[PDB]
Amino acid sequence: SPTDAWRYRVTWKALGRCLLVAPPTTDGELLDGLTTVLSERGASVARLEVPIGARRAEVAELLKPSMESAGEENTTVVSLLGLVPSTDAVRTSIALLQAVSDIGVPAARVWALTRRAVAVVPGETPQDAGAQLWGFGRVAALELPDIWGGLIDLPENRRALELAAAVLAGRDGEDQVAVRASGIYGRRVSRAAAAGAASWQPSGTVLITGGMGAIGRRLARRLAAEGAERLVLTSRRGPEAPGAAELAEELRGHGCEVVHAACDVAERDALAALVTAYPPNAVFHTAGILDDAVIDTLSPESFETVRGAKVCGAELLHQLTADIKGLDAFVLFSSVTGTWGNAGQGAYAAANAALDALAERRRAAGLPATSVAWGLWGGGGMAAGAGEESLSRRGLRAMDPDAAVDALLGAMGRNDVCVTVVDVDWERFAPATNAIRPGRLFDTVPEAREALT
Repeated sequence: SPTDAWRYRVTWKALGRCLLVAPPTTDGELLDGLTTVLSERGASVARLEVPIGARRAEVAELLKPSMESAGEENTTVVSLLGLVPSTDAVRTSIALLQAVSDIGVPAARVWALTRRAVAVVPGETPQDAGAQLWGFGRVAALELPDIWGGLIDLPENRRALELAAAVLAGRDGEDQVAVRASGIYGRRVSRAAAAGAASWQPSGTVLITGGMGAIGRRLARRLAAEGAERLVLTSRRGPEAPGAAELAEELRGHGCEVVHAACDVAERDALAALVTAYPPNAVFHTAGILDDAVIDTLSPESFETVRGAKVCGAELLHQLTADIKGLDAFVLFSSVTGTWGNAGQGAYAAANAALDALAERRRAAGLPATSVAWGLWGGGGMAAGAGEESLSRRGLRAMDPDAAVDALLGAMGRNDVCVTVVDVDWERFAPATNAIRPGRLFDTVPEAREALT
C-alpha cells in the first residue's frame, strides 16, 4: 500500500539543588528513598507538599518561597504528583508547571515521575492517569524548552530509584525514559510494519460517534458503500444537524440502514440507550473538539471541555460494550499530538494519549480495540487552528481523506493496537522540531537522522 510509508509506532530502546514535590504524605519511604539517591549525586534536597486538586495560583504560592531561594542557581523540580492515579493529579501536575513558569525563577527543570504510565515489557499495561501526563509532558517540552526537564516512569527500590536519579543527571537529552529492573528505556518513534493487502470489511451494525463531522461523514459513506448493514450516527444536534437528513438518504441508497441520534457523547443514558437498541459489531469514535491553547493560558475548564467528548466518550463506549459479544471492532481516532507532541495542544495531547492507553488495556484484556494517532487530515470540512498550523510548518502534510481511510482499513487488517498514521516531510520536520527542542525521540527514523546536523 502507498500509505505504508505513513505508518509509525512507539518502541522502547534500552539506553544540583532538587525540590521533591509530592501529595500530602504520599509515602514517607519514597521521599526518603529519593532524597538519599539524589544527595549521593551532589544534590541538595528540599521536599514540598502540594495537594491534588490544588490550582496554579495555590501551587505558585507553595513553590514561590523555595524557587526564589536559589536565585540564579538552577532548581530542579522533581514532581511526584503523577504517582497518584487520577485525572486530578494530571490537572494539578499541569498547574505545577504553569506555576513554575509564572514564578519566573531563572534556571529550573521540571521532571514528572510516573508509574505504569507506559507499557514497556510484556504483561504491563498503560494506566490512564499516567498516560495523560506523558502526553502533556511532550507538549511542555516544545512550549517551554528551557523549563521542561522530562518524564521518568518508575517500576512501582534501590537500583530503580538509582537509575531514576541517573536520568535526572543524564548527559543525553533523554526526557522520556522508563526505569525497569531490566534497566532504563528511552521512548522512540520507529516506522511501523507494512499493511500491504490487509484490509477490513464492514458488516452488521456500525456505530460512529461524531458522525456529522468531516471524518464522520466520510467514514460513513465509505462503510455504507462497502457492506455496512446498519449505520448508527451520533452527533451534538442529532438528526436536526445540517444536511443530516440529506446525508442519511444518500447513505441508505447504498442499501445500508441508517439511524441518527443526538448525544453529548459523555452522556450515559444517551449512549447506553443506543447500544441497547442497536447492538454494534463495530464502533468508530471520531467525536472530539478543536483545541488550541498554550500552557500559560490553559484553563481548567478548557482541559475538561477537550477531554469530555474524546476521553469520556471512549471510556463510556468501553463500558457499555462489556457484554456485547458481537462487537469485533473498537476504533479510536487519536492524534499524533498525543504521541509525538505539539505546542499549544497540551489538553488535546493528554486526551489523545488516553485513547491510546485504553486501546492497550482493552486488547491485553481480550477485548477488541484499535487506536490510530492521525496526522493532518486532507480535504473539505477539516477545521484547522493554531495547532494544525504549527504541525504544518514543522513538515506535516494533509493526508488524502480516502487514502487516510485506506490506511485505517489497512491498520485494522493488521489488527494493530496503536499506530501513528502520518504524512511528514522529515527533511523539514527533524531540523525544525530539533530547533525548538533537541532530543532522541525521532532518531529512530532514517529520514529524520538525515536532515539532522
